[PDB]
Amino acid sequence: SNDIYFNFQRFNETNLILQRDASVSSSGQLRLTNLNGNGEPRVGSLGRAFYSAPIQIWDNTTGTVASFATSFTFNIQVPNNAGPADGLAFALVPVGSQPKDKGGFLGLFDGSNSNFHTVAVEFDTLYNKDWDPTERHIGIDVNSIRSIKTTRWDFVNGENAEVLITYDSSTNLLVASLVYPSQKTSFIVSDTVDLKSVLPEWVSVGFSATTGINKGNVETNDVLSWSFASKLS
Amino acid sequence: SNDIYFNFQRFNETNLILQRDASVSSSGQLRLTNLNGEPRVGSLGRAFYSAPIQIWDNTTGTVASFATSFTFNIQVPNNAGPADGLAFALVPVGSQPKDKGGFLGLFDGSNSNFHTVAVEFDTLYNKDWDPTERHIGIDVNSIRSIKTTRWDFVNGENAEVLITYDSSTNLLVASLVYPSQKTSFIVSDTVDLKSVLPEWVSVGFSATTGINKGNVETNDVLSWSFASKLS
Amino acid sequence: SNDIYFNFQRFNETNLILQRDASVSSSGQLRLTNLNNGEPRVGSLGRAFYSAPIQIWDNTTGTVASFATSFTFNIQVPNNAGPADGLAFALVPVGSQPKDKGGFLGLFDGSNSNFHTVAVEFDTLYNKDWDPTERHIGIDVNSIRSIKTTRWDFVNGENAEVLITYDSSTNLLVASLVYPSQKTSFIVSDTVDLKSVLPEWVSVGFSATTGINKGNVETNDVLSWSFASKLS
Amino acid sequence: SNDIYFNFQRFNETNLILQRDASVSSSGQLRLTNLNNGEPRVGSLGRAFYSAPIQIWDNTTGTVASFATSFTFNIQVPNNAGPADGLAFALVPVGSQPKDKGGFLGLFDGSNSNFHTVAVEFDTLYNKDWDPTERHIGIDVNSIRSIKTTRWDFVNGENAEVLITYDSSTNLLVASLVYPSQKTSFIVSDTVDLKSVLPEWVSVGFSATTGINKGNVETNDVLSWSFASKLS
Ligand SMILES: *[C@@H]1O[C@H](CO)[C@@H](O)[C@H](O)[C@H]1NC(C)=O
Ligand SMILES: *[C@@H]1O[C@H](CO)[C@@H](O)[C@H](O)[C@H]1NC(C)=O
Ligand SMILES: *[C@@H]1O[C@H](CO)[C@@H](O)[C@H](O)[C@H]1NC(C)=O
Ligand SMILES: *[C@@H]1O[C@H](CO)[C@@H](O)[C@H](O)[C@H]1NC(C)=O
Ligand SMILES: [Ca+2]
Ligand SMILES: [Ca+2]
Ligand SMILES: [Ca+2]
Ligand SMILES: [Ca+2]
Ligand SMILES: [Mn+2]
Ligand SMILES: [Mn+2]
Ligand SMILES: [Mn+2]
Ligand SMILES: [Mn+2]
Repeated sequence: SNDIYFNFQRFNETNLILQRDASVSSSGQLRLTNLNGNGEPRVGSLGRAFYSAPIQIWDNTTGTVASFATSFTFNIQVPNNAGPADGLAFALVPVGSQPKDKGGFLGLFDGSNSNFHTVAVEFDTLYNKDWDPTERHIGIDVNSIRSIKTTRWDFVNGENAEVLITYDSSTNLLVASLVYPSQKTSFIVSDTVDLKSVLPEWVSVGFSATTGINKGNVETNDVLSWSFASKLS
Repeated sequence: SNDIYFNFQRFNETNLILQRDASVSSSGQLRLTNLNGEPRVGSLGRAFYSAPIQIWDNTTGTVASFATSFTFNIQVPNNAGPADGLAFALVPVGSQPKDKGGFLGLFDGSNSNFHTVAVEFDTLYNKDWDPTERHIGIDVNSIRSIKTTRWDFVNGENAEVLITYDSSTNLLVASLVYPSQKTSFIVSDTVDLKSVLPEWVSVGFSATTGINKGNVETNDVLSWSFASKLS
Repeated sequence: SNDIYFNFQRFNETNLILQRDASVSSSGQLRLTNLNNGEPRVGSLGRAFYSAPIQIWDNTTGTVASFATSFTFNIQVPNNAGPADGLAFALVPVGSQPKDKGGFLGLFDGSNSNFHTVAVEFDTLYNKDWDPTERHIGIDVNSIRSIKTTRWDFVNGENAEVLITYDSSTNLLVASLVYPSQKTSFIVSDTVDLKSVLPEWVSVGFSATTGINKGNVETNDVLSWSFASKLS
Repeated sequence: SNDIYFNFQRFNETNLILQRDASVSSSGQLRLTNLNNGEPRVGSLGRAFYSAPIQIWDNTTGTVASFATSFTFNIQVPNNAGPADGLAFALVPVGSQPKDKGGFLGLFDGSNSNFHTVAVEFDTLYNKDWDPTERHIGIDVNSIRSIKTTRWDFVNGENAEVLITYDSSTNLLVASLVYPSQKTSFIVSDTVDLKSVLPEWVSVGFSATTGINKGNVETNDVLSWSFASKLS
């Protein structure tokens, strides 16, 4: 065991790494993207946030991988006469990792061919002809903005979504679920991912989000609480 | 806080209440229903953890949040069909078994308030109340699930269940996944535990096999873990 | 892992096994011993255990569980009276029934039956025959004659905070007590081999007695308890 | 709740802040002080902290966190040499840099700056000016002059198992230590008001030093550590 666990019911920037537009509000909410002052989601916003202590996801000397689980509550709000864009994602990234492309890339990817050593679970609110399925989806991305697998997600605007993602070392099973307590709806997706193959032994852990790059496609991307836990060996 | 938590990676009958055909194998598997190596017909078995759990408090008016997880394995013999199902249930303390088959051992079809809440894994259609397909369903005092979801039963594969109840939102959420098939199903609805359940309940499983020859399955739990936090 | 954990910040009799005078008050306090007019009854004996048996060790795997528990008790002696006889946390055989009163804390006999009992006592009365001269915290293994002890400065009516822990690897049993009000603290530690004395499964809880003679009585109350055991 | 918990059964420098001679060995042991031969270097000073700041209290809600930590350390003195200077677990301000060597354990100055530091020391050397006569475990609050202490029978080369806990309600700080090999144990407890001395956020870890004179040196190694804090 080489355990870690934390749980923030209110955020503070002192134990967080914030990149670009990410910020913690006076009410302790992690706000991944900008407001344009009219209280409106800024266009072309990109923000990432990670927990400040690196986590060891696997060990090359023992050949072991960690199991983990995380849960968070997010709220995405689209202003009137506008559409959702571009999405939000929880990600496991390399330690000094810097932001990538805006919009459809969720700040996590490039469309170039660099190995990003990134794994993420996205909550995609906008269709990208080139790789996205037709409907808003939850998706497991492994080194590409082209989800290795997905599930239809019925985006409800302004309602709090409760996510629960888990990875089991033995079965290599990654499983993401989401539920709208207000609507009583729920969605789940699961596929096997081999963390050792794509991820470095140590990674920073957190969120990434972007708003559409064109006028009428913007949404707020806020996380209200988060809890992570990882057990290695 | 008035917490409880346990986790059995292997069962033993000393801290379990077994009813009817329930039993723990030499390998530590909770086997809810009977068998010469073939699932017995008309089998009924229930098993609960021996210490009652306080689900809610009338004096403080509070309800507990909880979560449980278990791995079960249902196996249908060749040239036979699945029947009747398996359910995780919260039941009154001295609760005794009810009807066989389609009632999963939990209900009657009479009008007694059973003060029972359960999440069923139904493997057989019962014209009178079941949906057409095999489903995961949330039952609140009735074998007629208050809500359900299509479940693609895979025979002999281990299913990993995760049920959770959140006191604040009253949200009950059941999910299942076949690590082998990489499939997953989820259901969620609001249940008010205070309304139907007594403050203290025994916690566990119930299962039955079909009452007619060709409808039988084994109903085995391989591991279980429960957790409840009151106040 | 074959874990268990619980934590009662207020007792209720539904998940407890009460023996003799043990009882839970309307305020949810486990009261191990009686009253007669609101004064600790003489010759009282009360035991209380958590209702689900705990597996302390496994003969097939040869493993032993590590555990920890913590509770807050309060012993109060009435005016012009002396403390007696004591309170103890014990690991006992599953259907175990009470033993002798007074100095035996309800856990022992003075006969030579193997009681398969292990307990940590909080002794408030000197028993010439086996007790040390001063009030002590003691580790008892199958005998009311503690295998080891430490001076305990009993403060009357103040809440004591106990913390007992057993580590499988080192076989180290360690008991400590602190009076948050007085800022005092006491600790004892010795190695005990649970496999040698205890059965694989045991009931877990408390036992307490009041002196058998008029002016030796105290109340024996537990206010909160928390147990945790991890096997393998 | 704004919880945190971690547990390292083997150290790696990637989630640690190391200062001066602190280093993680190939075997994953946090070695707070240097060597040379393989002898403890004289005048060594090393500090190590967990990389994410912990919030110890909140000015807006006025709440303080309860916490607990446990670690196993091993201090070894070379033949024909004496222990010096000590080891300490400390809660320090976030960017905090090292202080004086030897007797100051790297945590203090002897000047009159508020160090906003709270530490539990395992002092192996008497310092006429402020130390008690015997080797002690002590609670330091802003000064190398422990606010309270307890005799500690240092056993050379044996693994010591420490357990420190802080309870927000009672403000009680309680440190204990046991040598599973010797079966000895020691405990100290006093009330400390974290809000009064500590900033809301602090880095958490260890500090240690070796004697500044030839014959006074020891190794200062931590073999495992686990911290836990619950705020509100
Ligand atoms: C986080 O805590 C620091 C403590 O100095 C405070 O200045 C800051 O305002 C807090 N941040 C938020 C978003 O409340
Ligand atoms: C239950 O534990 C007892 C301990 O004595 C053991 O004899 C028995 O074999 C165990 N039962 C099972 C089904 O493993
Ligand atoms: C225990 O809970 C039951 C719930 O029905 C209640 O009637 C009883 O008063 C409780 N006992 C105590 C001692 O509080
Ligand atoms: C810490 O992990 C890194 C991962 O790159 C490895 O190089 C290093 O050897 C590890 N340190 C120890 C002391 O094992
Ligand atoms: Ca998209
Ligand atoms: Ca049915
Ligand atoms: Ca005595
Ligand atoms: Ca000194
Ligand atoms: Mn997508
Ligand atoms: Mn049904
Ligand atoms: Mn004694
Ligand atoms: Mn000192």
